[PDB]
Amino acid sequence: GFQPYRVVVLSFELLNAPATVCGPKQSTELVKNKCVNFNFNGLTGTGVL
Amino acid sequence: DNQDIVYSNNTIAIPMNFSISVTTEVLPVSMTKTSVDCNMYICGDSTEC
Ligand SMILES: *[C@@H]1O[C@H](CO)[C@@H](O)[C@H](O)[C@H]1NC(C)=O
Repeated sequence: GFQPYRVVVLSFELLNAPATVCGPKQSTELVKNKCVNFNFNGLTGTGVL
Repeated sequence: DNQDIVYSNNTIAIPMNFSISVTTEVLPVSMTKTSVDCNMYICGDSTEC
């Protein structure tokens, strides 16, 4: 309880601003005029593009 | 508007001419019929919910 510890605190904001830090997700060629479950920087959902 | 009419016990009023009037009366009958889908309102493109 008296030995030194190194503390790192990370703070981020989600899904309300343009983003520059993402995880390891491989992209996919996009298609239009069909309803598909999409993913735009973590924004999921199904709809017609 | 006031009329201040008086009472006479031996005098009667009798009309001497007549007219024909046309009046309008509008009544509602029906209202719009609406169907509500339970899902696609509480849910939609979401099989988890
Ligand atoms: C009743 O009224 C009509 C319409 O104004 C008029 O032409 C006619 O002379 C009147 N009749 C009498 C008996 O006053």
